[PDB]
Amino acid sequence: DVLDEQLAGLAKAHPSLTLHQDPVYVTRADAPVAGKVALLSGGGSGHEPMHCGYIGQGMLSGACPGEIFTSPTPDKIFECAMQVDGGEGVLLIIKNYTGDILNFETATELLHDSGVKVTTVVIDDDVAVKDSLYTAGRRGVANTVLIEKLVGAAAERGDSLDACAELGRKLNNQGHSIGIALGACLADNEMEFGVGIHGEPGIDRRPFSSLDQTVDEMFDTLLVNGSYHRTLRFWDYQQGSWQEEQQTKQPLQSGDRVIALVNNLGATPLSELYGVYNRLTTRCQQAGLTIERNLIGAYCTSLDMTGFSITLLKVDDETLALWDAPVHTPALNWGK
Amino acid sequence: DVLDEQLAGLAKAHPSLTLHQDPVYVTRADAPVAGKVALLSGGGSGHEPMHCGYIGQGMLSGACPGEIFTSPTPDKIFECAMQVDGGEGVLLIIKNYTGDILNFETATELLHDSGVKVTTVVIDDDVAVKDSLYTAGRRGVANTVLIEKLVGAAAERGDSLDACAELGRKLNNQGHSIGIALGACLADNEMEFGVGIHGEPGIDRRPFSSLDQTVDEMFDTLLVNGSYHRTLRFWDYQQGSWQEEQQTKQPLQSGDRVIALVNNLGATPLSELYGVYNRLTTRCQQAGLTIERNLIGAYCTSLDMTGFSITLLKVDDETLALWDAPVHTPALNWGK
Repeated sequence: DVLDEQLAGLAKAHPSLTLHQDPVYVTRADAPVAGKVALLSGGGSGHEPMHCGYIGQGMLSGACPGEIFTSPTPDKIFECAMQVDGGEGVLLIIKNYTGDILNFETATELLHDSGVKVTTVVIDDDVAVKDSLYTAGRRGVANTVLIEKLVGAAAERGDSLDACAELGRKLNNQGHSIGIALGACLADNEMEFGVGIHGEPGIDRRPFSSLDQTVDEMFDTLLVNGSYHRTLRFWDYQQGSWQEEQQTKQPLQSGDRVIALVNNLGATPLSELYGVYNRLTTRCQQAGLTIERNLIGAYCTSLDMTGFSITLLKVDDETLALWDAPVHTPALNWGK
Repeated sequence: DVLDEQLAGLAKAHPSLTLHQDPVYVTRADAPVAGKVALLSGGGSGHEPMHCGYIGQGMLSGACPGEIFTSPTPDKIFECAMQVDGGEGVLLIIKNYTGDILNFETATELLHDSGVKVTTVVIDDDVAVKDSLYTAGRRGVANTVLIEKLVGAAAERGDSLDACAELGRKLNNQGHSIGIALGACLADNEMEFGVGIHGEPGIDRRPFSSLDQTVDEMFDTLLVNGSYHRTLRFWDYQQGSWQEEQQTKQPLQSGDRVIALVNNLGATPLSELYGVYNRLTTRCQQAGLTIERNLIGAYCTSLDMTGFSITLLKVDDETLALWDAPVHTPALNWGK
C-alpha cells in the first residue's frame, strides 16, 4: 500500500513523531504530555503537510490521516485522542466537510462516554461557496493551519481547554480564505476560481489573464464575501450534548491587522508565490490592512494541483504573541 | 517585469533580507557582518528557494539571482560581494555550468583586482551526465544546498576563509546526486532519467513503472557512478591566479554515514517524497549506509518540473555538528 509507505517514510524521517498501527494515527513521541491541553486534528491524506507536519511542541499533539481526500474513521480519532490526553482535556479541530464533521463528532461522543473531557472547533474559512457538494456551509481550508499554530501556542502556554476552544472559535470568525486552480490534482488558460482542496468546484471557471489580475480578483472576493452568519455546533462536555451556536464573521476592514498565508495548493513554483505576495501587500496597503506576519509556501495542499490560496486572518497584539511563540514541527519551526 | 515583482515579494516577506537595485542582488539585512567570512552564491532564477531562501544566519551572506535559468552577470556578483565583505574574505560557491563558472570567475578576478580576498568552491555533484549541454564535467545540483548549510555553519562560528574553502571542496567530493523528471518545467508513462535542473537531457528516457522502482534505479546509479577524477579550478588569492586542482571522489560504500536530501524539483507532492524517502532508507540499510539526518522538501527546484532528486552526502561527527548548528533563513530554520 502506497499510503503505508508514505506514512512509514514520515515516521522514519521524523523521530519526534510516533506512527501507531491498529489503528493508524500519528502523535508526538513525547505524548501524552501531562498537564497541558492536547490538540488534535486530521482529515484526508493528500493535503500534506496538513496535518501530520504540524505535530510537535507548540502545535498539534497528534493527527489522524485518512485515505486520500477522505476523513479518518472514528476509531482513529478516538484512539489518537486517548493516546495524547494529558489529563487537561483534548481539543478537536475539525475542517467543515460532511465526512470530517460526521467522523470527528462521532469520535467526540465516544471520547466523552469514555470519560475524556473534550470539545471542538469547526473551521469554515473558505469564502468562495456556501453549500459545496461535500460541505454544509463554508469549507475548511488553509486558515486551519494558522489556527492550529495559534491555539497550539495557547495550549503549550498552559491555557485551559475552554480558553483554547474559545480562542479557536474566535480566530475562526476572523480568518478568510480563497483558492484558485489552473489545473486539477478544463480549457487551457482557464482557471477554477474558488476551488476546494479536494477538487470541489468553485464559483466558476474564468480566464487566467495574469498573476496580478488573479490576485486582485481573489483579494476583492476576500473583502466582499467576509460577512457571514451561520450555526456551528460544538460539544458541551458539561451537558454531554451538541450545542448549536450562532457564529458571526465581520468583513475584513480598513484598520485591521492581519497574518497572511500565501499557500501552494501543489504545483505552483515558489517564485510565483512571492509574486502573489507582492501584489497582495500592495492591495492590503491600499485597503488599509496591515500585514503583520506572513507564511509563504506549501502548507495545505491538494495533491499536485496547480494553484494557490490566500488566507488573511485578523489579529491583535495577544494573537501576535501566540504567533511568535515557539513551534517545533516538521513543517513549521521557530524559537523564542 | 515578473522577476522584479517576485524579488520585491521576497523582500517584503522577509525583513531579515535586503534587496538591492542597480545592480540587483539580495543580502542579509545585517550585512556586512564584521570579522566573519562572507558566503555567497547565485545562479538562474527558477530554482527557488535556491539560493535566496538560504540567506541568513548560519548560511549565505547574500545571493545573486539571474534571469530564468541564466547566471547573474559579473557586476551583480561583484557588488554583492563588496556589500557583504566583513574583512575576512568572501567565499563564492559556484554550481558547475558554463555560464555560472564564467560569470563567477570573472567576478572573482574583479574582486581580487579591487583588493578583496576571495576564493571559490565549485559544485559538481550530479552523477548522471559528464559534459552535458551547458557544463564541462558534471552538473552542480542539490548538494549545493547541503554545502551552503555546512560551510555556512563553519563561517558563522568564525572559521577562516581557507578552512571554509577546504571544507566546501571536501564536502563537494563526498556528495552525490541524481534527478528524474516525468514532465518538463516526453512520451506517456516515460521519465527523463538523470535530468538536469535547467531541463538538460539526462542519461536516457525510460518507462516509469513505479515510484519504488524509480528510486531503486536512482539509488543504484548513485552507487555505481560515484568514482570520479577531474580538475576543478580555484582562485589562489595569494598568487592572484586560477589553480588547476585534481579532485577525487570515492563511490559511496558500506560503512558510510550520510545526510540524505530528497528534493522536489517542482510539482511532486510531499506525500510522494515521503514514499521516496521510505524506499531510500531501505536501500541505504541494505547497502550498509547509515542515514544520520535528512531534508525532505522543495530545496533546489526547476520551475514547476514534475520530478525529484536524491542527494547523499557522506559525513562524519564534525560535519554532523555543523549540520546541527543554528541556521535562520527563509527556507531552513533550526536552533540548538
